Amino acid sequence: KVFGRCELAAAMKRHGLDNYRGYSLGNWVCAAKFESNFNTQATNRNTDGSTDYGILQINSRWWCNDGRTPGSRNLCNIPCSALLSSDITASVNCAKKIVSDGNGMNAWVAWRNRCKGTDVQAWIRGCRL
Repeated sequence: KVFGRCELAAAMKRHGLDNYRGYSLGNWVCAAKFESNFNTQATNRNTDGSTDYGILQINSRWWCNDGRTPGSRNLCNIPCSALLSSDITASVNCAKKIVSDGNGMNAWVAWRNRCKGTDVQAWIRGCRL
C-alpha cells in the first residue's frame, strides 16, 4: 500500500506514535517519507546481508525474521513480511521498540540525515487529525 501523507499521519496517530518517546507525529511521517516513500511494500538489501522492510525500513538482523539473515535476533518476534502489510500495526509496534532502544530516532539513518533538525511539523500540514 502506498499511503497518502495525511492518510499515514492519521494511521500513525491512531496507533499512538504521535509523541511516542517524545517524537512528534511529523518526525514519524518524515521518517516514512524518506525511508519508503510511504510504501509499505518497500524492501532494500543491506551490505551485511540483512534487508530493510516496510514503511519504516526495519532491519532483519535485529528486529524481524526473514529466513536469510545470519545472526538474526528477531527482537520484534515477527516475520519480516508482516512489515509489508497494508495494515501498519506490526511496523508501528516494532518501531516503538526500536525508538525505545537508546538512540531514539537516530536508529533511522534517513531520519537523521533528512528529518532531524528540520521543520518536521510541515509533514502534517493540512491534515485533519
